[PDB]
Order: sequence, then C-alpha cells, then structure tokens
Amino acid sequence: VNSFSGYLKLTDNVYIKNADIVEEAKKVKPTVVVNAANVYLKHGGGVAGALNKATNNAMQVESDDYIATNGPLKVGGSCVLSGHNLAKHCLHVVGPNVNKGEDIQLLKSAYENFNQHEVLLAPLLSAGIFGADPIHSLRVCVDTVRTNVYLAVFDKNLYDKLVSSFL
Ligand SMILES: O=C(O)[C@@H]1CCCN(C(=O)c2ccnc3[nH]ccc23)C1
Repeated sequence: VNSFSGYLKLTDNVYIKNADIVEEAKKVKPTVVVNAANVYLKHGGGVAGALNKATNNAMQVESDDYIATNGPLKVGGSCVLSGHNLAKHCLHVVGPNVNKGEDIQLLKSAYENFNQHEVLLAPLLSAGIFGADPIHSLRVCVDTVRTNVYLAVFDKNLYDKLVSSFL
C-alpha cells in the first residue's frame, strides 16, 4: 500500500491521473519524482521549469553544480539528485526532443531508467514541449517500465484522450 490517490489503473504496474505533478509531489512527497530534463539540466520550461520553480530555483543551483562536475547527460540517460521540498529524490530523465531532431527510439532507453526505482511519480517522457506524441509515450512506458509508475498528466483533455485510446 502507498499514498497515491485517485489514479486509474492501466496495467499491473502503471497508473495515471489528471494532475499537476508539482502539486501531486507536494502532497505525496514520493521517494522519487521524475523530471523531464534536458542534457544540460537547464530547467527553463515545461515540467522541468515548473518543478524547478516550486523548489525556489534550488533544483537549478544543484543541477548547475552537477553539470560543472560531470558534464551533460546523454539523451536517454538520467541522474539522481535531490527532490528538495517535492520528494526524497528527483530522477532527471532525458527523453528525446523531437523539436531538436533526436531519435524517438531513444524514448525506450529513457524509460528504462525508471526500472532502477521501485515506485515513481512521473510525467510522460518526451511529451509536452519535447514534441512527441503522448499516446506513443504512454505505450512505450507501459511496454518498458516494470516498476510501479504513477503518471501525472497536466492537461485534462489529453488525459481523457490517453485513457480513451489506451489498448
Ligand atoms: O500534461 C499536460 O497536459 C501538458 C502537456 C504535456 C506535457 N506536460 C506534463 O508532462 C505535465 C504533467 C503534469 N504536470 C505538469 N506540470 C508541468 C508540466 C506537466 C504538460
């Protein structure tokens, strides 16, 4: 038993809710919240900008030190940093950005990072401003992640489309 509430169960291990991931993180305080990161951990907009704003820019300060030490992430890669006031940990995961021409096949590699964590609160990778089809992202999620994932979809219209079209 865990504290996630109001989710629709899609599969054995994948759950979905129309929710603001920032507000969901603030209430649940999950062990892991996933950020829709880029390779530079520049949290300017989308999910990343919202998560970072909710940390009062502490996420960005920590991220800048991480990059100064380690260099950029790989597309499809991840790193574990603090969850600040939102979660114990933040798993920064880089899905491919279609608006930059990155290979969509890397979306499966991106979701594989979730398997290193027993339970996660997450957005749909490569959705939103990353330009992928969220229905495809949900399919890859279901077919790749084996650990327990609670997906938060900000847009109610999109949420209904994702549920109604789910196979
Ligand atoms: O989900 C939607 O409707 C939008 C379009 C797809 C990408 N988005 C998210 O992944 C998301 C989900 C939940 N809270 C969020 N806060 C900021 C982004 C965000 C936003």
